[PDB]
Amino acid sequence: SIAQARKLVEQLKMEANIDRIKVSKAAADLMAYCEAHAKEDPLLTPVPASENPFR
Amino acid sequence: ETREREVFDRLGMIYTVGYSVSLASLTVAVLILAYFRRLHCTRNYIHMHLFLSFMLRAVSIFVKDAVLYSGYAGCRVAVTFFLYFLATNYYWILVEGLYLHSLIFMAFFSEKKYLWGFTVFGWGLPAVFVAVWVSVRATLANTGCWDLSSGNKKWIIQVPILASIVLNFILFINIVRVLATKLRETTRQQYRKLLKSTLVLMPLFGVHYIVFMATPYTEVSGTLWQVQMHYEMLFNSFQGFFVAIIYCFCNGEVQAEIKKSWSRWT
Amino acid sequence: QRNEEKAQREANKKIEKQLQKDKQVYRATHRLLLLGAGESGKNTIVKQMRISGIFETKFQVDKVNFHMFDVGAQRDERRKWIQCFNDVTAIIFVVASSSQTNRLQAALKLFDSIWNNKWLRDTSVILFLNKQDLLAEKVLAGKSKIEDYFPEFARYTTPEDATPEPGEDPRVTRAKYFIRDEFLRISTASGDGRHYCYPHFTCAVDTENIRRVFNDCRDIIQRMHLRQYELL
Amino acid sequence: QVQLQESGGGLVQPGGSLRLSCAASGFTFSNYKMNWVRQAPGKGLEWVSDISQSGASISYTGSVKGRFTISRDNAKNTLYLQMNSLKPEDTAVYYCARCPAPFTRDCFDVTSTTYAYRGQGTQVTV
Amino acid sequence: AVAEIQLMHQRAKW
Amino acid sequence: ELDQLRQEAEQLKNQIRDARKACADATLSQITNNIDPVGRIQMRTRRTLRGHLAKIYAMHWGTDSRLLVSASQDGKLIIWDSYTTNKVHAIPLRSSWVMTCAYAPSGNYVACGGLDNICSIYNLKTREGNVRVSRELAGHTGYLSCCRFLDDNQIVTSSGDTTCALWDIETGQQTTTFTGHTGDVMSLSLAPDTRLFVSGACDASAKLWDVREGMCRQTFTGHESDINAICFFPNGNAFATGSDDATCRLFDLRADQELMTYSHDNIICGITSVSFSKSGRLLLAGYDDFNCNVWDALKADRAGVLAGHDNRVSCLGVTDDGMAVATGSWDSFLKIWN
Repeated sequence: SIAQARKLVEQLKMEANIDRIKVSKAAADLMAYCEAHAKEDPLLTPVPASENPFR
Repeated sequence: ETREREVFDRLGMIYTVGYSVSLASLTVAVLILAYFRRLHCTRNYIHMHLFLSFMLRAVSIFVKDAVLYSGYAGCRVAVTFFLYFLATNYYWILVEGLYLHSLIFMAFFSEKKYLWGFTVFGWGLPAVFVAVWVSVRATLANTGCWDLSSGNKKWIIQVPILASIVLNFILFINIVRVLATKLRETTRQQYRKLLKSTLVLMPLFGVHYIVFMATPYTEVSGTLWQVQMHYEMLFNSFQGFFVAIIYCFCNGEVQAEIKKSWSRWT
Repeated sequence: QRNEEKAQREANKKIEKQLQKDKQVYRATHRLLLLGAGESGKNTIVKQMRISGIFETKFQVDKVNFHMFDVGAQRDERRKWIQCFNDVTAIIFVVASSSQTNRLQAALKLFDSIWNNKWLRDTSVILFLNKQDLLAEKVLAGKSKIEDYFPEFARYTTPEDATPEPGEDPRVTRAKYFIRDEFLRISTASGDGRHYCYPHFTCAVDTENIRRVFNDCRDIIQRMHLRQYELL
Repeated sequence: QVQLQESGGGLVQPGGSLRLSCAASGFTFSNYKMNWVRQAPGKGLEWVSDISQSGASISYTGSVKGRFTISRDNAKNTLYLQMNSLKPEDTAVYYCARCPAPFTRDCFDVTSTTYAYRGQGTQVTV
Repeated sequence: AVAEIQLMHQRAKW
Repeated sequence: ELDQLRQEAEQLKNQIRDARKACADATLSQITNNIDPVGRIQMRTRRTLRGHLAKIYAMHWGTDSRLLVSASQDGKLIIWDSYTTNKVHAIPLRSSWVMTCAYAPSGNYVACGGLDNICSIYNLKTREGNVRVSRELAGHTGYLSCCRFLDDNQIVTSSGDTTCALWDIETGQQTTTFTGHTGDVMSLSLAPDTRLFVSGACDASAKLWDVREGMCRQTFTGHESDINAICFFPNGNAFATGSDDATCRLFDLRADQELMTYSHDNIICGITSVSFSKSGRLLLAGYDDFNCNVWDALKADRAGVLAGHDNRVSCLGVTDDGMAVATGSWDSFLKIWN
């Protein structure tokens, strides 16, 4: 149990050492990706029967 | 002697109404069974065959009434088809009993070994003895519409049918026996459920025949003849209706399919 | 492209005939999940029926194939892989009857969790109490004292239908049927008729065992058939 | 993160009474079933008691019936084990365990050696 | 005997 | 000292929680407030793939977006040409208890695993043309719940022994091991660059692992019960998880915290499979209630329902080109959806 606790403490130390960007920045990046790739999404924007391979 | 004419007319009306309702319900039921792909199963295949046999019985009885009661070849083939589509219905009720008996009392059923055998039995043994009767009638009597009876030729079709009434009774009670054991090895609820199972198995196994199975050719004038004819006409005409109600319309799986289809369509 | 379509359809048909044969074989064999603790005598049962992350034992009784799975080399957290065995015909359960301050309580909780699990709520269980000789030895020696590990033993009386074995002491019969009645108290509660249980008093080296599961499996099959006709 | 922090365990004279408490965080307390398990010195994990989602359904292990009482407080998201008539064999580490899924009847694995949603436990010495 | 058949025969005779 | 380590761990957890609270200056709902809702996504079944006998436990699409492998616990891997529904391969398995399948990115191989704790790699392009076990990777001490190829010689697997393992198929030896989960790893997903991968476990947590180094970079918490499925958002800087608490949750790797949650009162059954659409705007989650929901990943509003399965939906897959969805189910049918 001592080794497992030491490993957990080390992992928590490494996790606390990392830096985190602001949530607004990440949300903006996800929104930007969605806007840039919306027109490449047949599921979101249905394809016509000619293009639809499962017609 | 218009009294027997009125009696025959009343019989005609009662089984005409019964067979009309039964044919409508069975057509709806068979369309429902064939439509849903999930329901495709050995039990439902045999039920579809049974429904088809009931439909053919009803339509053949109507055709016989139109051709015969509204000695050429057309009248004779109408009578032959009436007898054949009666015997096929009896043997498909027997096949119902045989398959339900095989699922339980045979330790582990094998579909490929017997399904084609059951189908050919139910559609062909009636065909075999109807063909034998037709050949004997054409060789030895060959008179009229074959509507009239000629000595003991009639039994060639009637005796094999009655046996299917015998055996399918022996099956019925035996199944009603084993369910009891299934209800024993696992009170008011126990016997109530056994009674419910017997009542719902009543129309599929065609047990109501056994009451008047052994009665010989009774004289038309007589209370026994009247009760036998009216009871059998009514029960036989509405047996297809009862079977369709119980095994398609009241079936839990079929109702679930219908409700899911309706919900998804909405 | 029609040549490629023809080749693909030929491959599909050659696959489909083999799938028909494999379906014939698959439907003709019954899958049994054999589950029980390490000292429950389960391995002795496997040895009798015979004479890696899972062990498969194929055996044949009355020309009928059974496929019994002894799930070794797995962790004790069963809540995930147990869901694999929802399509088995029967989960054979082996309980250390005469046995962690309370091992039989843990076995009862395992049976309860199996019974109430939403995927196993349709799968039936065969129940083996595989410590009958040891139970007799313990209760006859007076070392049982079950009325403190299970207080219900202070008031439980043998049910009238519980026929004791010939030459068997009343204490042995009462203890074994008390264990059976605990498992039945779990099983009959919220059973709902969708799945059933078959409590059997077994020894580790009984030759009857391969028969018992048979007479259980067959019964299960029949009930499933009677469930399809809305008879049960 | 699913956290179950217990308190109240400690040395007590035989025949005494002791209230183990369990503070739960990181999940909706009312949706899951709850269980008290114990680990005796040198022994494996032993199931002691459980209480359902609503708190109406209660079960105990045979060895503790009439002595220990389980309860849940949903408004305070806590679990209680009131122990009475304590015995020397009741000395053990007591863990406040949880069922692995909500609205669900099966409580599988609460006594596993490496169970996940189980508290650190408090030691009770009698 | 058989209901439908016996009825048809007696209809025939009469 | 164990008590000192526990105190330090608690302090570190509190510091992590405070850092995450500090970074959460705005919510995704507020950020996506100006984005119009997608409306109702009416998908319909275009193909139904029949042939499996037992419950289908996994599937995986091909990189051509046309062929796909499906594993059923009858002891079969069936490779479907989803366009024509004609089976290409029907591979019988040595062990019938298969819990996962993978299709190689080049299409030359498939993989499967399960209760035998062994990963079997099947070569689809043998000299004779048949399909035989090219490699048998043994060494896990628990059932194999997921496996994903990195290439033709390396495969990452997740097992019920709470650890993941990167295997070198040529030699059969474990190249790397990932430890730190306290419950069984139920799913894994490779990043688009395949340099990191997220694994959700039965500890109600996901972990981001660096394949090159073997260390767990980040641990994401917030789910309440066992996580059954996990997948990256297409940009590689976020991912989604479905759990037994009947809620989906989208996390991001750079804020190290939950972004947003997809839940509904009418849903009480857990999620067995998740998968994003090509743009990531739709999150598709398969449920125990035999349905599969389509969530607006930015508004959390449920945009569609893929009803039509007769039993538990066990596996999902969105094609690499995003044309079609495919859902396997315990009723032994795969359904393709558009």
